[PDB]
Amino acid sequence: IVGGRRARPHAWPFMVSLQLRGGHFCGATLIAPNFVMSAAHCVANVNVRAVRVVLGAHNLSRREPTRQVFAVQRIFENGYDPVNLLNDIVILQLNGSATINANVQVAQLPAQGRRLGNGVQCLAMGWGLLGRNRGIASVLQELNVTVVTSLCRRSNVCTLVRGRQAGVCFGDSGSPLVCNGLIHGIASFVRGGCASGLYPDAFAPVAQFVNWIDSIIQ
Ligand SMILES: COC(=O)C1=C(C)N(c2cccc(C(F)(F)F)c2)c2n[nH]c(=O)n2[C@@H]1c1ccc(C#N)cc1CC[N+](C)(C)C
Ligand SMILES: *[C@@H]1O[C@H](CO[C@@H]2O[C@@H](C)[C@@H](O)[C@@H](O)[C@@H]2O)[C@@H](O)[C@H](O)[C@H]1NC(C)=O
Ligand SMILES: *[C@@H]1O[C@H](CO)[C@@H](O)[C@H](O)[C@H]1NC(C)=O
Repeated sequence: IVGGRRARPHAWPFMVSLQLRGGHFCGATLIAPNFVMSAAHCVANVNVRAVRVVLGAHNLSRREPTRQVFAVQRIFENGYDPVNLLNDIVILQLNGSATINANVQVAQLPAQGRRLGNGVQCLAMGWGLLGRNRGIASVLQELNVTVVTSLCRRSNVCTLVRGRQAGVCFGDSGSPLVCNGLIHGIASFVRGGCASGLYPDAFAPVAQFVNWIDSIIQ
């Protein structure tokens, strides 16, 4: 996240860090005790047997006793199309069930088909690149963004910060976009580099996939 701020510790207890040997590579969202959802582009070229699903985290540089770590048992996809950048969603079934508590909670999802209007205020978040060549964040970042339909396809939810350069970046892939208390997006792609101040950030539109999500988480 470029131009955001540190989240309050454990403000977003559905927020997940996907990790490989020495560290974070993508975000995800806890959507049931034994399932997370992320971006398909996060895992397309990675050995899922090596992925660690880290719940309850805040500062990735510290040992945090709040964390719970799972492996991935199974992946469910929904027509990921990397050429057209469509259907950028994956569900990862965990090898066990999270212990739900103050620091680890299941996200709330929208109803199937619910679109967001121009001007909806959301929060993006993640442990991705901070901009100004600062690398991956240690402390979870959040960012106020606004939904836009301009320079966006109907197959995405897009967002833009106005009046300054700010937005999601590498390593924010797969992270939730929270709008009116519900997870409406999964970070998918940027144009113009991160935080261009021109192109909106694009998210997989969670509302388009809710019946599919529900069918899996049961
Ligand atoms: C494997 O791909 C990737 O890791 C791509 C990534 C990481 N990012 C990207 C960059 C900054 C922030 C974010 C974030 F928004 F998710 F946080 C994502 C990206 N931006 N643009 C782009 O093409 N990509 C990548 C990409 C992202 C999403 C989809 C989908 N659907 C497909 C591709 C590949 C597209 N082709 C290059 C094959 C045309
Ligand atoms: C910045 O964002 C703050 C948090 O946003 C609200 O809560 C999150 C979880 C989402 O549900 C989001 O849709 C909500 O708007 C707001 O408290 C604050 O007012 C925002 N400030 C501005 C100027 O956008
Ligand atoms: C799931 O995987 C984690 C991480 O490897 C491990 O610590 C845990 O024991 C596993 N749980 C079950 C129920 O197999």
